[PDB]
Amino acid sequence: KFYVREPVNAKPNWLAVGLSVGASVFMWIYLIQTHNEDVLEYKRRNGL
Amino acid sequence: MNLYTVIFINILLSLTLILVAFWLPQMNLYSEKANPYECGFDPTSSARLPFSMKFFLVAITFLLFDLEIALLLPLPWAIQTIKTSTMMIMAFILVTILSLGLAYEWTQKGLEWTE
Amino acid sequence: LRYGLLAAILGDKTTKKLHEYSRVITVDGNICSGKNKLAKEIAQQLGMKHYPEAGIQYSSTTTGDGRPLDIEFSGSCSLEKFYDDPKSNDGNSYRLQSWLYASRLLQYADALEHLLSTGQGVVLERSIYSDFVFLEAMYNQGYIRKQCVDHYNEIKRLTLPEYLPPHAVIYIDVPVPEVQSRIQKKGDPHEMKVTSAYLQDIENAYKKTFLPKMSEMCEVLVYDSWEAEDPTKVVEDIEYLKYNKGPWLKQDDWTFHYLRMLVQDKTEVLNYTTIPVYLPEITIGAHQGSRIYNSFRELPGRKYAPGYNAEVGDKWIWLK
Amino acid sequence: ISAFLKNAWAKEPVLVVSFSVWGLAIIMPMISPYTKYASMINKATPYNYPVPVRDDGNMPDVPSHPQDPLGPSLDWLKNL
Amino acid sequence: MNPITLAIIYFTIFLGPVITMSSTNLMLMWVGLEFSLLAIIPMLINKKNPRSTEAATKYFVTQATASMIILLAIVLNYKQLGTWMFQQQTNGLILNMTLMALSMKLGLAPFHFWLPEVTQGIPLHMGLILLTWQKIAPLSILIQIYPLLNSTIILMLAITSIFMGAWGGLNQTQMRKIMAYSSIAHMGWMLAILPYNPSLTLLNLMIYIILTAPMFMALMLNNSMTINSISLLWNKTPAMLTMISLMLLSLGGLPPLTGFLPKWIIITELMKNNCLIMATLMAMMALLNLFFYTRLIYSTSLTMFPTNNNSKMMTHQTKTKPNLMFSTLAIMSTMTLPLAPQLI
Amino acid sequence: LKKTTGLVGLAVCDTPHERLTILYTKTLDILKHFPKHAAYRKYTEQITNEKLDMVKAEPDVKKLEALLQGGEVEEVILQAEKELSLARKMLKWKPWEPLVEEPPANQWKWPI
Amino acid sequence: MPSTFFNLTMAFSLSLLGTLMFRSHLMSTLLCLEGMVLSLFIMTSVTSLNSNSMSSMPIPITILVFAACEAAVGLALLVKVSNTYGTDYVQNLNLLQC
Repeated sequence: KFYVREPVNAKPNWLAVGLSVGASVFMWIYLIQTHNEDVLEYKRRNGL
Repeated sequence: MNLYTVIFINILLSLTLILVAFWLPQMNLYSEKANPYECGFDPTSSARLPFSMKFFLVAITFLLFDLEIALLLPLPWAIQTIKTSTMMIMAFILVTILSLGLAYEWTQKGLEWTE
Repeated sequence: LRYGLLAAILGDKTTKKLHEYSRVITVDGNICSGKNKLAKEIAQQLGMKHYPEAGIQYSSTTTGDGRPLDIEFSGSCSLEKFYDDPKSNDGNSYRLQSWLYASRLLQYADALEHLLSTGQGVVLERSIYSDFVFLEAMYNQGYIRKQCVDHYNEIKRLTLPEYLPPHAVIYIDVPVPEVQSRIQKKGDPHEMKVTSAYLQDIENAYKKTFLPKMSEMCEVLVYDSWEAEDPTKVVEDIEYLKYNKGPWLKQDDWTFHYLRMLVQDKTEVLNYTTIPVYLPEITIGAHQGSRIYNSFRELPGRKYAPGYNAEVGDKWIWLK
Repeated sequence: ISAFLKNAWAKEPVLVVSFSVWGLAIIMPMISPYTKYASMINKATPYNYPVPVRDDGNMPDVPSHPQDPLGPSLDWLKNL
Repeated sequence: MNPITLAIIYFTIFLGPVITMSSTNLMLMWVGLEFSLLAIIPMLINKKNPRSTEAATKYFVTQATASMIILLAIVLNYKQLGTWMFQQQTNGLILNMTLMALSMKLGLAPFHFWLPEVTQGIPLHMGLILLTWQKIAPLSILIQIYPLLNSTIILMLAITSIFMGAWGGLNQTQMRKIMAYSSIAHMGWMLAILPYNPSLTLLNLMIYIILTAPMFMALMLNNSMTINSISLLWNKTPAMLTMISLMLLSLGGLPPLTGFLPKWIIITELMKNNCLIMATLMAMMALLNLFFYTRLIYSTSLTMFPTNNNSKMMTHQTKTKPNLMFSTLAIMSTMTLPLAPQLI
Repeated sequence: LKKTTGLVGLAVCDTPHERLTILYTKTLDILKHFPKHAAYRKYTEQITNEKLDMVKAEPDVKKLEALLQGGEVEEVILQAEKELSLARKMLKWKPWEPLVEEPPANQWKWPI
Repeated sequence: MPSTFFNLTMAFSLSLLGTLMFRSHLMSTLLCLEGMVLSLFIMTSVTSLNSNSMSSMPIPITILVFAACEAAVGLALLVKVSNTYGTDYVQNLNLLQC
């Protein structure tokens, strides 16, 4: 309503927002799973 | 030896013809005769001035195509190989690459002479 | 998806959009000649977009809220002050002329972008090609200095050669006595102060430097006032103009692409108008510059990027 | 686009023939049934001496004489 | 350039150094060098103005001569050892010729004169490519033969490069020339530790690239090709002043910033190898660089030079140029000293 | 629509009637600025009015050409443009004025 | 073999000297580069033939391929220089001193 030329970023790029949030969630989930698996493997290799 | 002999004999025959041509005829020398030729009127400028080339791009393309011939010439020996599949794939790829280069120049108007 | 190499590859080619009336038509003439009416009628009849002559406030009107801004933000120049005291001492004359050239360059970028993006032609009143007549009149009348003229020429040399010229130029020739009479009839208290020598210098520039130069590359149409009236005749001339001249013939998709990329970034367009040549008439100075810059950034709808000003109603900021 | 292929044949036959021969050169080796013998003959051609192997009793398939039944046979080339 | 040409030239530019880095054959390393040299020239001469053509010709002549010297070394080694690779028994003169030719390609002093001019003559993004990507291929060959190089030759080249870069950067008002002389200085540092620990040469290369690419991006943001041009940043794009200051100080090598770590670790290794005099001279003369960076910081961030009236129209417009890469690389180049042990 | 004019360098117009009306109207408008007694004004107005009436009367291009007796409609358009430019030049030449100067006594006497 | 290789090395050195010391013509320097390439090609060919290393005979031809590409690029640059200045004199190519 305000800008004569409608701003290039008038609305969120919903594809970009969804992909970024999903990528962050996947990164965190994978990181935690990898940490747990690495701890388990380390203990198994070293005999607890 | 049989090749050096014949080449030297040809060179000597040509040189003897030149020597006869220059030392047989009666010669009368003067500036008007020895001046450069140009349809009966004196040249207005030296012939050593730059002489623009309108096919320079096609010349520098001819260089690369000549090297392509260099790469293609060993084919008679190449076809004598047990890896005929590899040799065929390579020959086809090389020829198609050459064709694509020629086609790209053609479309971009490199084969057209400059004006 | 902003325009780029990806968009050009996927489509959005200029040559595809260009049509018969995808032209650039520039109306020229001395002060008070009918340029506005002629351009409006040409645009309305041919379907092209009318671009009112770039002024001191073109940039402010084209960016942000669209409202005019304070002159401290819009150039610290005044046409009324120019007419009242042409030979000022704060360099209002050259400041105004350089600002107007920059505004005209920005408007020409906008017009070229519109034409190349949509294929619809544009009708402009004067342009960066004819802007120099006012500067030459100023210098001839002594309103500016040779250094100012050199600076203007340098910026023009840096900026103008990068854009295509107008397809057609339409010059309305009206003599200086009639220009003066029309100015008096309009009755602008400040414009009326213009001397006749200044108008004669503008006409001399138009007829000596502009028209012969533009005849080399564009299609030129010179009209008297009695022909400029009844704009339908001018449109009928344009409709049968044949363009077989100029740089517009040697362009192709991958030249329009790069011209569009240049003209699409308004920052790059004005990059060279701001070269650090320390001409007193144009140099600001750190204290005033910082004051004005902060005051400007404190304006509504100007603190942040266009889509990020919650004060003016922008929404969804946290997800943008 | 048979109409376009046709116009090309009418106005620029040389390029049509060039591309046709290009395609045929690519295709024929795959279709042909004699492509297998092209490398078999090259293998058959003996440019180097066939060095004999030392017999040890664990070599029932490699012959002992040039005229023995065992070993590779070139009758496939003799009647190709 | 149209898309086909852009693709086919950028692929060649990328492939040259990849072929050199992956090749086991000296001839194929040379082939990669030739790929780079041939593919970059059109991008240098793309704009087609007398300066562009001059820069392209200078680059071509210099780099072709250097490539021919390298090929001479390769061919002589082939003649000597019947192999396409330098061995422990390769001749000292062959290795010295290879080192000198590769230093000419890189731009190390005294083979440095061409570099600032070619950098001046080309657009900023091409300068970025030339000063970052094109250094990898010549350095890979040296890193492969680091047990064979001559310490005396390399240290003479290194100290000469440090001195000449430090003195050249002082006299320059041109940002591209300043970048070129910074490149010369950092390459001197990189080559100083090659005979001893090429891992530190790679570390210095990485930190130099991570600092230089953002500097060139910031320059490109407004085409600031001069000190006066960059001084108008406080009006045209104020937000970049802090990062520009920090990046310049890191390039200089002030301790707290990441750019310190290369110099510090290189001095440590040189001292371990008992290279006290050269290390001291290098670390001492690497302060002229801090001086002519602090001059830039004064002109850009710690003062306010006069501005133009037209820059208000600049202020009016909206800008979208800085990528996501600028912030990442600038932060990584300035605020990474705490993670020093991981880098080494 | 004519595929070609018979003349090299002369393209075929797709709006012959509109173009002819435009050019004839322009010629009449410019002639309005001539002095009333200018014989060029009078005669050119006669010719242009006749040709414009023919154009208005005849829609078909072939029969319009037959009426105009000027070859091809493209040639008629070319002649209209030439007439307009000539009118512009005459408006400055002012040839209706009295003889600029008489000849000498026997400048045109032949046989001498 | 030994004398031949010494002569080839000296010929390459002469070509390198001709390259390093300019003489007001870019074409002449390009020709000196070509001479260096020719000397190197002969050296590689002689070495391969003397060693009977048939598998290394591809390399001499690749040398020529890449030298020809470089020569073509150099000639294109010469065309550009001649367009810009009217001659191939290297004296003109000095705008980047400042």
